[PDB]
Amino acid sequence: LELRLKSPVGAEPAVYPWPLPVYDKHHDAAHEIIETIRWVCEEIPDLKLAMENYVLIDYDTKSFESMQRLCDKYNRAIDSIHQLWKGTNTRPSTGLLRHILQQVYNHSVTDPEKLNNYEPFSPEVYGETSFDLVAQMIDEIKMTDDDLFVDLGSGVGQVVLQVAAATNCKHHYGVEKADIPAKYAETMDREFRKWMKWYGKKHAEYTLERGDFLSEEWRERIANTSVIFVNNFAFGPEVDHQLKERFANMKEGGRIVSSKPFAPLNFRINSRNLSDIGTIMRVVELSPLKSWTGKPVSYYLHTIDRTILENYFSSLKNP
Ligand SMILES: CCC#CCN(c1ccc2nccc(N)c2c1)c1c(Cl)cccc1Cl
Ligand SMILES: N[C@@H]1CCCN(c2ncnc3[nH]ccc23)C1
Repeated sequence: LELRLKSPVGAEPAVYPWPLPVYDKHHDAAHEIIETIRWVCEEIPDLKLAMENYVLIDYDTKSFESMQRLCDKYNRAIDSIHQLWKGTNTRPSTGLLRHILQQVYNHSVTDPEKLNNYEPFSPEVYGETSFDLVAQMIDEIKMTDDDLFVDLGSGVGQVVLQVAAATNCKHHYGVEKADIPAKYAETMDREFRKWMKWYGKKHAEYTLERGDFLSEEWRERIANTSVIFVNNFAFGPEVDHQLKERFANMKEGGRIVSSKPFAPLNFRINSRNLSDIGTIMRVVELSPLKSWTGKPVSYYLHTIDRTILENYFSSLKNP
């Protein structure tokens, strides 16, 4: 007893067991199946044409026969389109990417209680605000093939997967210290590569790794990173202090995007604060409210700029 969805690009079929997995009180694999079919139809106009109308209206998610009929109608339409194409790698749209990431999470994080994450930043609620704010961040910072992206404390790797599907950075890295999210990130990685191949979608290279970003090995890695992403909301003074010492080795123009600023927004260099991180970085608050109708949220963009410090010394020598 199972349900199969044929890939629109001829990759291995998606196989679901019956009874279908339940994700939460209002979300299950049956809705995921329906939404996957709809996304493929939206993406492939010939498929929308070949498939029968009623199929996506008259369905019973609690009936094996009804769900099998729905999958069969989609599969037959896939076969017709493959026959049509017989007779003579793009990035996912934002909408498709939102669906893919949720689907990857649902097939990977089967026991969300294990994460022990009760914050708004939890992987469990990533789709609510984080996905949209990360999409806004990607459009604002505009990375190229010369960039290296690193998420410090990457959880199950959701930000890394989103950024790798959307940008052309040379490489995307996620580093996570905790055992449970790092173990789940290994499944997220496998499921993401599998689903992206199933849809026929391209993504940049990425690595999700277990590790401590405060280790000796990570000092040079942070120094050589052009874009750092970090959810530093819950960081204590020691981790915060140590991380600022790591940032102090980054190159000019290096960027840090975070949930809390590492330096005051109104930093004013003087003789008493020459040791503060504010002397070598610009800091701006980015708010989608400044066609956003979501939560009134913000993130912080830091840009390594040692001319702040240089101008202070040249101003002393040039009164
Ligand atoms: C950890 C997963 C994530 C994310 C997106 N994100 C933010 C920032 C503030 C928020 N406030 C409230 C609720 C949220 N979901 C918020 C998400 C973020 C960005 Cl864009 C840049 C740098 C750091 C962060 Cl953490
Ligand atoms: N889940 C973890 C909570 C704390 C932040 N975090 C980290 N990940 C990887 N290296 C780290 N060194 C210090 C903190 C840290 C992720």
